Amino acid sequence: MSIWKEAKDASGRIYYYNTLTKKSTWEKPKELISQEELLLRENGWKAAKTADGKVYYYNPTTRETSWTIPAFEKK
Repeated sequence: MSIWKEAKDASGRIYYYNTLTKKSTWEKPKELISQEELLLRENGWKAAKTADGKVYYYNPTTRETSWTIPAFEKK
């Protein structure tokens, strides 16, 4: 549902904070990495990165290119 969130530290450092248990972290937990991957599949999207660490998603069926996971409303 929504157990993790993205916040900025005192120096603007990006860290993922769990509000369900009020815990803090900096590395995306597998459950947070396994969901987006599961939405990708359903529509036919893939995730990859560039030489500059640029994360880009593309659809091998329509040859589409997006710089971020397309919004997937409640199916």
